[PDB]
Amino acid sequence: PTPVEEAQQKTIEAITKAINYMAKRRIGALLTIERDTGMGDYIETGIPLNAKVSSELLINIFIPNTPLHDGAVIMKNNEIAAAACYLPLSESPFISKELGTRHRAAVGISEVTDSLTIIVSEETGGVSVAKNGDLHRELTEEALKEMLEAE
Amino acid sequence: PTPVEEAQQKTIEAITKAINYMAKRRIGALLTIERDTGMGDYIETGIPLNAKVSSELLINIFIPNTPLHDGAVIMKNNEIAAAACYLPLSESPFISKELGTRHRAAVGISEVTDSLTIIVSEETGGVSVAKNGDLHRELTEEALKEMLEAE
Ligand SMILES: C[C@H](O)c1ccc([N+](=O)[O-])cc1
Ligand SMILES: [Mg+2]
Repeated sequence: PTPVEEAQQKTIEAITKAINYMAKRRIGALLTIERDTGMGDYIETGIPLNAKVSSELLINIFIPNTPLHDGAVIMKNNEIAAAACYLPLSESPFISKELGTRHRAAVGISEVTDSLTIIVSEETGGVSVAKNGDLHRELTEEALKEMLEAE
Repeated sequence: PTPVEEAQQKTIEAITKAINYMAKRRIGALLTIERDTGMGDYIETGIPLNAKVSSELLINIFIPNTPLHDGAVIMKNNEIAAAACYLPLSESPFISKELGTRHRAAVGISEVTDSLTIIVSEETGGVSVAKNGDLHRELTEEALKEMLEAE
């Protein structure tokens, strides 16, 4: 296991712990992981953090009615690059009509990048992932873990 | 002004905007600024961030009942080094008796370092600063600004 691989495992553990905490409490969240398509244009719309990842910071960011909670967190590798970021809204007809702006923003960025976006619904606590224009809903903890390890 | 001078003033504005936000809402806070005495031993007790300063991130860290709100933020080299850090509690018999652990921790670190620590009381929203073993209480925004500019 190289340092790079161990660091990736720590980041996935941090992300999965934060998502699970937020799902249980119905804390809405929108977390985009940059991949090979650069997302600088969207990172620059938010508040710069350039912070080391932790489950604790991810949770603190999304607490309702706080300065950082509204908009997307964008991660670059093992860092939280910015919070409260703008993402474009998808007009796909395959987004469940009951879903709100977080899910439409997630699918939107997924249509113009190869990023992976995780959404927690503030209505149900359900966890979904947007990738390549598709939204995959109602994920188990195990399924989320898988998708991140494969990414 | 020089890039170093403009960066210092931005940081002072970010700090004062956050302190004022938390004073109004009586959100307890503990923010230590490292000076010439290195504080690595204390930084290592918290959650690593190495994040850029913003008023928004400072506010989000100290939201009550969150992972990061318990303990001190330590700033170093114009970044937020870590949150939820341990600081030593003063045994000084000359701290106002109505004050609790946040203020004793601020005075305590100020007895063994040249650091400047800002405290917001969760009981009153009063703002105070610890330096050289003394606590300066009931500060206005202008008074805090002057201390930060003097530092
Ligand atoms: C930022 C500054 O220290 C300060 C801001 C606001 C208050 N107050 O509402 O009383 C006190 C002190
Ligand atoms: Mg299903």
